[PDB]
Amino acid sequence: IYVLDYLNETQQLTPEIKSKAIGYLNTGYQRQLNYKHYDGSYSTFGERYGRNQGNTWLTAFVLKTFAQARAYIFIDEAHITQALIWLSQRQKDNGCFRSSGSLLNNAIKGGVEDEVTLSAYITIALLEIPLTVTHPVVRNALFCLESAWKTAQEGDHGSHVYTKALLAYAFALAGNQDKRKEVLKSLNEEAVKKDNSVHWERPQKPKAPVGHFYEPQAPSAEVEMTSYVLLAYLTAQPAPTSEDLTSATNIVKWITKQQNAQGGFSSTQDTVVALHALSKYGAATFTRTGKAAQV
Amino acid sequence: IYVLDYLNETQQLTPEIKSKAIGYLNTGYQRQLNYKHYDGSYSTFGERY
Amino acid sequence: SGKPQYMVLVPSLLHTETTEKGCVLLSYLNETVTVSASLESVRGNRSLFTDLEAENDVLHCVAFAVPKSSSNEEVMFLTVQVKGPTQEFKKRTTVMVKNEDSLVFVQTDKSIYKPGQTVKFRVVSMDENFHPLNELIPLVYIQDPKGNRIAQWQSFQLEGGLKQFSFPLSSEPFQGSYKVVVQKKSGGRTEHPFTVEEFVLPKFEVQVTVPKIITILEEEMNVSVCGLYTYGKPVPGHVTVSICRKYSDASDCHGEDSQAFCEKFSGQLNSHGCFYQQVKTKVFQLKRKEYEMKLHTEAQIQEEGTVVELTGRQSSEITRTITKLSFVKVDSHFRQGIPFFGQVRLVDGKGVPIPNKVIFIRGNEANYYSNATTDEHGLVQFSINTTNVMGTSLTVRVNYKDRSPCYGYQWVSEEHEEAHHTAYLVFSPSKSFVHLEPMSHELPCGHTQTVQAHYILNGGTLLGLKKLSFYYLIMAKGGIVRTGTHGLLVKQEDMKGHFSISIPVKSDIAPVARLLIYAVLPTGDVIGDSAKYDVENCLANKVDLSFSPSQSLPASHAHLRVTAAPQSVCALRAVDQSVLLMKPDAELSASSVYNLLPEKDLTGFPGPLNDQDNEDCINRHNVYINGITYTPVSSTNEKDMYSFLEDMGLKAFTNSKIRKPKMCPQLQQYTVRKYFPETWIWDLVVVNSAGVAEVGVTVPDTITEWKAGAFCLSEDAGLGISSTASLR
Amino acid sequence: EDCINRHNVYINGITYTPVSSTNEKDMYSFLEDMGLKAFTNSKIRKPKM
Ligand SMILES: *[C@@H]1O[C@H](CO)[C@@H](O[C@@H]2O[C@H](CO)[C@@H](O[C@@H]3O[C@H](CO[C@H]4O[C@H](CO)[C@@H](O)[C@H](O)[C@@H]4O)[C@@H](O)[C@H](O)[C@@H]3O)[C@H](O)[C@H]2NC(C)=O)[C@H](O)[C@H]1NC(C)=O
Ligand SMILES: *[C@@H]1O[C@H](CO)[C@@H](O[C@@H]2O[C@H](CO)[C@@H](O)[C@H](O)[C@H]2NC(C)=O)[C@H](O)[C@H]1NC(C)=O
Ligand SMILES: *[C@@H]1O[C@H](CO)[C@@H](O)[C@H](O)[C@H]1NC(C)=O
Ligand SMILES: *[C@@H]1O[C@H](CO)[C@@H](O)[C@H](O)[C@H]1NC(C)=O
Ligand SMILES: *[C@@H]1O[C@H](CO)[C@@H](O)[C@H](O)[C@H]1NC(C)=O
Ligand SMILES: *[C@@H]1O[C@H](CO)[C@@H](O)[C@H](O)[C@H]1NC(C)=O
Ligand SMILES: *[C@@H]1O[C@H](CO)[C@@H](O)[C@H](O)[C@H]1NC(C)=O
Repeated sequence: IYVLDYLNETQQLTPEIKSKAIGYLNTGYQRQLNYKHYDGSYSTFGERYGRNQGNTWLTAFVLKTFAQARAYIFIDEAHITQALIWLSQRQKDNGCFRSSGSLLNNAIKGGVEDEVTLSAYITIALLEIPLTVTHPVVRNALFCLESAWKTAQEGDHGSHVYTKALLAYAFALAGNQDKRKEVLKSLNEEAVKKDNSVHWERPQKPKAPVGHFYEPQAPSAEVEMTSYVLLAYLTAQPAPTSEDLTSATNIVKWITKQQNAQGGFSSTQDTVVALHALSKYGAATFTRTGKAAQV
Repeated sequence: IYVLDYLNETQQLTPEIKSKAIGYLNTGYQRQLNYKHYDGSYSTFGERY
Repeated sequence: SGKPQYMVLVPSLLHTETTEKGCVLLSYLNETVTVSASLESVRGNRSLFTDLEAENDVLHCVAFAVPKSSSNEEVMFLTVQVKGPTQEFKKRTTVMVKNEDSLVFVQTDKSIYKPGQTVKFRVVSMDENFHPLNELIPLVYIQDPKGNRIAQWQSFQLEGGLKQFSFPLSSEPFQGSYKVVVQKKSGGRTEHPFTVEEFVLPKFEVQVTVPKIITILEEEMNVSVCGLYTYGKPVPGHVTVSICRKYSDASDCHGEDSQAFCEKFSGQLNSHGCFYQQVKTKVFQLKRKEYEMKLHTEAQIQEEGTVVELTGRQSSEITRTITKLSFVKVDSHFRQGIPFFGQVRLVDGKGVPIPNKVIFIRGNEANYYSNATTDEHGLVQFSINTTNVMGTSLTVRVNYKDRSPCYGYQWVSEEHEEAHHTAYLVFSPSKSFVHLEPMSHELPCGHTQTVQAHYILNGGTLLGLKKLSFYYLIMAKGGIVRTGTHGLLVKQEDMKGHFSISIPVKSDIAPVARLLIYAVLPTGDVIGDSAKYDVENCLANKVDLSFSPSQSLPASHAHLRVTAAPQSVCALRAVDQSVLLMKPDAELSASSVYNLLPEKDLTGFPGPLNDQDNEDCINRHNVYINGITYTPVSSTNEKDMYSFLEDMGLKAFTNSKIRKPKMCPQLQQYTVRKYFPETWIWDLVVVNSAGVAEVGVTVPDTITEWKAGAFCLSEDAGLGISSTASLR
Repeated sequence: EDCINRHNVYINGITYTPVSSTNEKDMYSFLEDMGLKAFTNSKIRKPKM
């Protein structure tokens, strides 16, 4: 669905690839509907026995996929509202979204296992869902965000990539301008932009090594982090500026220098979020009909 | 689908029964697409031989 | 020094365009804080924001009024916000809705009509609150026998709480009964059948005796019948009463015999008097292998040659047990900090306790095994002292259960009815629990029960406070009606149970009756205990028929008088009970009204919404236990106060310890002026301040019983459904 | 003849939990690993309920 978004925004698309993609879209949708819950979650579940559970991060993913489904095709709003009540039920006494582990393989989850980070991602997903920045759910989320924010700022270390990326993303979509200029400053100080060389990472060795060879369970999120922050970077409701957008273009250059073109990547997370980036950046950088000009 | 035809021709129909019926329509369609043939038939078949 | 503890009895079903109730409370130090219950939609936003302010020991439980909503069905947040001076608290939920309807019944003029007649019919309109109801209806029609709308009237301004129209029937008899259906703006259809048939009455009917229940040890049965005719007149006649065994041994699927033994019984009845007959069972084969038992009767007459029939007891079925005993006062919950006790009623077979049957009280996993016997009522009041395991089964049986009275049963079974129960003690880690002793029996009305409930402070008070009070409840109607409280200062470490409560059952109370009482601790601990009470329908609004008796001077000035108010109207119905004698009635009662009630009990939760989840399990929980004993950290499954909430259907919000800290499992998992009959009167009526001063058209010599339907509707008070009465 | 049987799992407070066994040699063993015996009023054998 996100490459359908891509092509529908590129202005490149055909009705036949459209037809087949609709077929596969409906197929995936109905297959997912087979996997629906009694209560409205989604997981790898043995339900029809009352003592069973759902999943959190997976359910964030299914909710965003249903968002795109509504963006293209038919989908039941009762289901998304069921998902969101389940979200509300799944929060703590006063904290935010815990991590209810019932998954087969933890390779897919690109996170720091922290309830606050789960909460942040789901809640910015729900910020894409139409509601306020002051909803009780986003509000308690924002509480967790601010806590994480202080721990990361005045802490010298905050996982250095993941929590800070999702936090910049979240508080960026909250409505924060100059604080996100501040995280821009912090991150560009933690940068490896070179005058005559293109590359984007630190020495890549982790702090808590599992396996130590090939970095098991760690996708390394190389283009993924930069893509997240750039996604946050492009956005301004009335019109973004010239500095932010030209810097966005040049980092798009550096990241397409750092991405490949074989079609698909070694994972799904960095893939879908790079796809977000390419789609909306192409929609933004140009029109769809203005095609005649002599500069 | 034929009762959807029925109601769409009766002038009696609602968007919610419509919504659910579209859901079941797509469900039956995709389930049938699971049961498609190499050559283009349909049956209770042990194909891939 | 107590942290402010706050607790609310607030139902999780928010309605549309009506009024219901929920309660609240606080305690502990300081009460100069505002609270605010903001009912908001879970999707979108429907602002119904409740701000509240009060003090401690103040449960001001008031009926809220909900306006109509937007959609059909959805749940809705309710964030309650509690602002401590040292901390800040809030909590939200998902309050669910339910598409409601007005409530209805149609009052049938008759069930027999001839070609060319006109049906007369009434209706009902009402809501959960049984104040009378005025509403439009987009949909009305009687129905054909084939499924065809008949009698339509669109969005009509029912002003009287119920409209009655009529419909002219055909002079073309298309034979069969008929039906009506109705829906409101929302479009929920509901229907009311009504027999409409025709044939000459068999001018009398047979009235017969029979054993009620049948069981194993059975040799002879009884019959007795008396002659009848119009006005209750006697008759002689003759009978040939085939009464049969059925279900012959074959597969009997029409290739074989299906009729088993038939036994005909004849006799004669005197002119004035009755006649008796006796029958047996062995000739009918009370065999172990059979299907159900049908027991039908008949009577023929003299000097005209006519028969009348009755089909009785179509399944006089012998049990796979022999007794008919049961519990009377049996509980599912208790504590090891209380020796509970109860009563059991022994009855055998037909509904009879006979004394002198010694039995055995058998408490397994209680280490309690005592005997008793049958009093004249077969009642035994056991009692169990209890310092035993969490859950336990309970049974008291006459016949010894070493080997299953009939010796094993690796084949078909037959045993004494064994009254069995399994009760689970209440989780109370402090053991300072709240105990009540329900009086589970034939519940009366117009009373106030002295239920002795018991209050346990194990661990007592350490810093705490002296003044303490609790808040017991006087509720019914599937909602929230009335409440009270009790106040009792606390000693340091006394835990007496000697306490009784007054719980009146006078008025505005339905057959539904559950209460709660509870007690809070400033240590972050609160305790509550509810019980249900099998209240019968004692009327809330007075309605009581009283009529001009069997009375000469049969002129219309015969002033029946049912009780009603100065502020009401009433739906009056003169009717002869002829066809409704020929066949019995069909719940023509407020029983039908009460079972009509959707969600009459505020209990349960739909599938999709489940509960709000919390975090309590421990991360590293291994044995870690030494000293006098060494023990793991395994588990126990028992009831919670959270479970009491989910029981009651009400929600609540507190910063305290309620949800037990259940651990979390690993993933390693498994030329005469006669007048028209059967309606002297048909009209809604406005009661004066002295009931109904009546002048209804009356006639002599109608040798008939005349039900008087009169069902009144008070604005200041509510509905009214009277018992009718025969007129002569 | 010692016994500390409580019928319930019988642990109060934050958790409810049954009884269980240990795996460690005792002072009563510390004669067994000598091999000799004695007779005593002190409390040496583990409290096997
Ligand atoms: C179960 O329900 C029953 C209904 O009442 C109870 O039955 C009782 O059982 C006792 C058993 O002792 C009977 O006691 C009698 O005692 C006299 C005197 O015998 C003495 O010596 C004998 C032999 O050593 C000894 O067993 C007795 O305890 C006496 O010390 C005897 O002559 C009798 O045969 C009989 O043993 C009661 O009379 C009897 N009550 C009756 C029959 O109503 C029984 O109590 C219940 N279960 C319990 C708690 O035991
Ligand atoms: C959130 O609630 C507001 C307030 O109810 C909705 O705005 C409208 O407000 C009027 C009353 O002033 C209502 O009668 C309308 O039904 C509301 N809708 C319209 C016409 O805008 C607002 O729409 C709601 N937003 C949602 C549903 O998310
Ligand atoms: C494709 O792009 C057009 C604008 O060019 C947009 O209006 C349309 O909604 C898109 N198709 C989708 C999202 O289905
Ligand atoms: C339903 O009926 C309309 C005419 O009233 C028709 O034009 C339309 O195609 C029908 N809907 C279908 C076939 O999807
Ligand atoms: C809370 O209780 C303390 C006493 O323990 C009191 O001094 C304080 O005023 C209270 N808070 C408020 C807002 O009154
Ligand atoms: C039992 O049978 C006899 C004769 O049939 C009869 O007189 C008697 O009334 C019947 N009923 C009872 C309770 O005895
Ligand atoms: C119940 O019996 C036990 C002995 O088994 C006794 O200790 C306890 O006090 C009794 N309970 C009461 C209060 O009668």
